[PDB]
Amino acid sequence: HRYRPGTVALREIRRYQKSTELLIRKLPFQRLVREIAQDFKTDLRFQSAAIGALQEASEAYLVGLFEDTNLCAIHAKRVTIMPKDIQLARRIRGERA
Amino acid sequence: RSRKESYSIYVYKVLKQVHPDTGISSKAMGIMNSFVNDIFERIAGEASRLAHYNKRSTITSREIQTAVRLLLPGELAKHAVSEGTKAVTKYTSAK
Amino acid sequence: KESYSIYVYKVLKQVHPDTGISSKAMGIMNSFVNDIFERIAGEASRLAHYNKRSTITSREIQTAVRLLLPGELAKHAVSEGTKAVTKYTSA
Amino acid sequence: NIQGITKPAIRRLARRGGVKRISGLIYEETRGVLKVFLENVIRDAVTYTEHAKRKTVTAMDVVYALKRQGRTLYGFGG
Amino acid sequence: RDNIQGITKPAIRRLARRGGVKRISGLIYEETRGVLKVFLENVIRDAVTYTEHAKRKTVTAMDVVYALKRQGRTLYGFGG
Amino acid sequence: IKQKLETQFTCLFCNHDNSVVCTLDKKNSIGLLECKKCNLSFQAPINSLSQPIDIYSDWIDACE
Amino acid sequence: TRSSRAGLQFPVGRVHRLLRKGNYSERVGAGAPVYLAAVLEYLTAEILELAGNAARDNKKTRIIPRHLQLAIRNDEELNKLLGRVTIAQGGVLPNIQAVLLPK
Amino acid sequence: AKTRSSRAGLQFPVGRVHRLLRKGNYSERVGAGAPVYLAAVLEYLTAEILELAGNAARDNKKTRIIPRHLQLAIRNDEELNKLLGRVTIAQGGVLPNIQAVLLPK
DNA sequence: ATCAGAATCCCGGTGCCGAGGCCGCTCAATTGGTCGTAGACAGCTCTAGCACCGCTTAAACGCACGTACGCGCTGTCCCCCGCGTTTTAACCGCCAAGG
DNA sequence: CCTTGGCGGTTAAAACGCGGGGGACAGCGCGTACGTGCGTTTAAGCGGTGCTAGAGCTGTCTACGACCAATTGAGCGGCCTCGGCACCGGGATTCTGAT
Ligand SMILES: [Zn+2]
Repeated sequence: HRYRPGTVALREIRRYQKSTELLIRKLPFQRLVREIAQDFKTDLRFQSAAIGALQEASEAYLVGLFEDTNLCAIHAKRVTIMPKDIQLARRIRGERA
Repeated sequence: RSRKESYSIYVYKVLKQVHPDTGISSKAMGIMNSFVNDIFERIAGEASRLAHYNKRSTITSREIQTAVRLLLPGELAKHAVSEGTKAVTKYTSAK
Repeated sequence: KESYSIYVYKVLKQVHPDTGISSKAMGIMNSFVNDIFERIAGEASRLAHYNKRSTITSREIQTAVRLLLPGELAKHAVSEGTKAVTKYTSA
Repeated sequence: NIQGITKPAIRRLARRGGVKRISGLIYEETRGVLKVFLENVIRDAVTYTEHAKRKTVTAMDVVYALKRQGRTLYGFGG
Repeated sequence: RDNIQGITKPAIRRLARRGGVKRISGLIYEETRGVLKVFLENVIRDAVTYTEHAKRKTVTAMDVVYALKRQGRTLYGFGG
Repeated sequence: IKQKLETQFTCLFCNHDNSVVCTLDKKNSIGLLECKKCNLSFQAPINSLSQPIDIYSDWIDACE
Repeated sequence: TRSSRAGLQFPVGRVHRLLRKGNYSERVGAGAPVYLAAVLEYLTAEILELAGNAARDNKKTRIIPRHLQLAIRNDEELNKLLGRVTIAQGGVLPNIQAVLLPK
Repeated sequence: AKTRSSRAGLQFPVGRVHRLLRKGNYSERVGAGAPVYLAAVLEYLTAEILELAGNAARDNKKTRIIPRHLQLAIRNDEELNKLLGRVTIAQGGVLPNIQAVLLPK
């Protein structure tokens, strides 16, 4: 039969607050990073541990920025995220002018 | 073979002191080594600023004390100052 | 205890040569200059200790200016620095 | 390219963040901000390796570039 | 004593207007006072500690400059 | 499908021989020379008839 | 060793060496590295003591880094210290806004 | 040219900077080209920002640069604003940020 | 409430692997001895931080009073959750052109 | 007959899909907190004035620190063991919704 929405998401929130393993798996992330660096310097190799470092820092970064964005939306008398929420959080932190 | 550094055995002994029945992972030992690195670096940078805002180039323990209670928050800092001061007394009282 | 006042006057006469300035404007400018100098110099010292090089040449200064300032400013600054290196090296 | 980021990946990012309900334009906005983040990071990382005169970016340089953006990360010898 | 209550509502108004804030709620002022107070607590603690090692019973502008650079809220203008 | 080929050409800059790799993308008519040593890269247009000696020839003329 | 002569656990002279090669001053005093080493010693004692309690919670014997991140994120002054600090295999607080819990 | 400043054709004292490096506890030794290089970078930064200072002060028919001019010229720049993000000027204030929801329509 | 049944927790189990013991080195901590000036300290001098008050006045406080955004409610309409259905990002073994 | 360049495989997170249901958004109506003025009260600000800790500043002597040969064993690179978790099936339990 059909389950009622919202439940499975929070249950897997309780599941995904447990294992600190990396969410984005390796190969596509590596290709994206390689396609990026190339724009700064051609023919550049990467130490795989450095790639794991980039992966870790990126994922924790985005998770924390999500936390602030989520609390913005909770303040915004809503439950669902919006892109304007990300703009608000970034405008508070000061990445963009 | 170039000889590399770690602080693993020292804090390893300290861990064995405070918890005899406790194991540890290797990566976490590296994390603690990086921890000591970071705290040491912030302290030393505050020491260099202590020098240049005091126009002096000698480093004594007094500067280390004022550096620690500049960086660390109060209660933790005062306990650490107590530990360091009692160690200063126990060492310099003897040779 | 020297400030950089007439240096600012000569830069100003080289750019907008009909322009005055207040005292505290000069103070903020020298605050600015000291901050920038300290940030670059400390970053160069990080270059040395992260690279085990017992002194610092101009190449370290170039890469540190890259590390601090973003693109357009960085490229024009590298250009001006190398031009100064050139004219001082020629004589 | 940038489209190697899957939708359930950013969903899992919401989950470890603990976020419940998801809109639409979130995905492309996420990829953009992630891109600019990695742009600044890997730019000054390759700047470090440029000074290194070597053809592989060190993990050390990655760590120090994170320090340069005030994003100090332990764990990997820093 | 009670100079925390020396903070006036029209000053908070003026700060909101240069801050660009249009509409002011009434439950704001003492919260503002508390945040301002904790701010200045950490500031003057660090400045006085810098002067503690200075071995001079008077704190200078330079001291406060150095201390606020330590917080990373770094302000120019007065040299340091 | 792209062609990744090793060659016995000498890099015009680092002078290491047998260290130039040629990537010929015929779907977009873009050929790419790469040095396995010093890490430089040179790009040039290719047709359907081209071979690693065709773009390596274009690289010699692009320098001189 | 001066550390034993200070009755402590961190090597003094290594730190005295690193203070020299750090360009940290021109001259280096006698007992300043002893004081700094003791500071380090009490810091790591407190941190890993809370980590030991964290392992007591999960009934784990070997320390995983998740224990470390949790013990950082629980205590107040430590978390205000390491605010700009993240750790690989870190994770975050198991935390749920109850306004998003269903009714 | 006796002085190195005249030998560089610049406006800053180089041996000043070299002594600053020596009385810095920065490195152990300091070469000959680095202080010249850094001083040239400084001189470029001064001239570059003073350009925006000159235009921003000329915006108000005033010969003298005020701090408000400097803050305006910084915030009207992009690279300098992301440069000076954690930075505050004395007597600065901020930009005119009038939101569109506020004007009487 | 209330039962059926998904979802998760939690208990032996075994396996395997790296943490930790361990052990033989050698290079920096040590130990001891020798110049030296940086600074701990004594002391001189004049500035400036402090306290106080009288006079001026503009700035705050209280209230009178309307009023209009904040908010609780409502209906509504739509578009993400989710579960189902393919389906395509990664690697494994005989062909039929070469040599 | 034997050794290459292509030419096709099972599997597991990944892209459609519908439907709908619950959550986002416009309206509705009030209403009660809050702008605004006006008069009334107040404290701040400014200008002198004493005015003194005490910082600001200057000789000086020392001891602790900079620096140099032995020494040496602790700290470090390599080897080797076992029980600590990683997962797996059992089984039990607890959410969750339809009832
Ligand atoms: Zn090459």
